[PDB]
Amino acid sequence: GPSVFLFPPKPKDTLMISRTPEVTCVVVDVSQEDPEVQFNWYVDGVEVHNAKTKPREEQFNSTYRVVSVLTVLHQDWLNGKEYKCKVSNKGLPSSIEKTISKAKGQPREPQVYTLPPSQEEMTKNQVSLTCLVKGFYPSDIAVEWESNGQPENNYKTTPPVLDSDGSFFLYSRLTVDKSRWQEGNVFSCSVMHEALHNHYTQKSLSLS
Repeated sequence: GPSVFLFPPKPKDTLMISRTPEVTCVVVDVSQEDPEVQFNWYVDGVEVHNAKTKPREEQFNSTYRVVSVLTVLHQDWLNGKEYKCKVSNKGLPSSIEKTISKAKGQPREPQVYTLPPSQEEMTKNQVSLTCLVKGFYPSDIAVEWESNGQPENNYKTTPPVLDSDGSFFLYSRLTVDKSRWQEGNVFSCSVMHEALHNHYTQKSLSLS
């Protein structure tokens, strides 16, 4: 039969009040002849009705795909409430249910360190600025870079990695022209996480 997948919101969306965290329920392998797909949502057991459901969409393997999107309350997601998507077809009683929630467990605050380029990289045209982020729980987290009050784009961040003590760590690498680093520019690694004061902290880095 069909398959259902339930996806959490983005960490950044849950941590900033101004953004719109959403839980997404995706049904694949729907058949043309299947009666209209229906979605019931529950939040900690209670049915709710603000979900937006998109009309079904043909995939190339001759199946259909259906998505229902539930806007969630930041506080609720962070409080560890359980979102349940229940999926069925208009007429038949059979249904499929899926449940998701934030990771359970004592949250830990991330320590954020900045590392300048290795002296050995200094001979190249571009250098790597490193941001180590360690000791955090849960793994849901967001890392960004900026400079001169404007976002930097040329960075990549590793996935969270599980440490011995059950916390997570990761690295972020911002690549910049040597000429920009030694002119004395300040670069900032920004980290967003539920255990940080105001869900936010920032650590800066320039040539010493």
